[PDB]
Amino acid sequence: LRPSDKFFELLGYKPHHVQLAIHRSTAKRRVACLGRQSGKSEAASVEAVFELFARPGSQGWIIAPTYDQAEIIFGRVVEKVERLAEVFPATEVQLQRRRLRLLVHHYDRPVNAPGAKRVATSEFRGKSADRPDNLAGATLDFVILDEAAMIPFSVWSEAIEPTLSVRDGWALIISTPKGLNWFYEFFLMGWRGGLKEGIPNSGINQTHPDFESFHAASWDVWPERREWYMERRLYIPDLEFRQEYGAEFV
Repeated sequence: LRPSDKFFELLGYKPHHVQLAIHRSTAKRRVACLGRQSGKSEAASVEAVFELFARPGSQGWIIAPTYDQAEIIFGRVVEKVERLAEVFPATEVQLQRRRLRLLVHHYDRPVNAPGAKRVATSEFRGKSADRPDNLAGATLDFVILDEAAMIPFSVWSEAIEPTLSVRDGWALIISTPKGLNWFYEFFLMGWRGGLKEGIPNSGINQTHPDFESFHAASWDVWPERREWYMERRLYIPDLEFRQEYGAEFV
């Protein structure tokens, strides 16, 4: 199952075309190469909230290059989780902000009723690629990689991938591109939108069935902001413009 329109209305969430494309995908590896202001954080956070409530017991991580970057999405998951638990009487939220750890306990009846027994607990943690030591494994049903192109591949291949494969969990791998590194390879394994400027080997690339890839420049999400973006090229180095806004692999 995936999050529905009904679930989006519970969240007060109105996704755009790109976000929606991501939510409708069932690929176990989703790779999103998007420009700034694409809505990446929200769509990621919405995915985490769903798992926690719809798959009681599920365990997931969000990891970013730094604890400060991870705190963004984690914070949005907290708001949504705590608010949403109001319409799920048989849940109770527990938070440890300092450890970036969020617990959703599920009960065999409404929490405010006598005799309430704790059946399952869902867990969500924030993690940092620059704190490898705190990446002691856990059995993950899901994981979000934020600014993935700036996370060393080793963190994926050694600390994340293997645990996912255990419970056959999914990964949402998001970034603005940072040249032709591992993130670009992964993007290409899922790219089915044919030839496109900014994406080398597109249109002749192979794809893996478990991979689905999404692409959007900032001005694709915000067309009315295109001119502004373009006029920033006057004081933004060209390569920074092509990547952060144009979402180009360079």
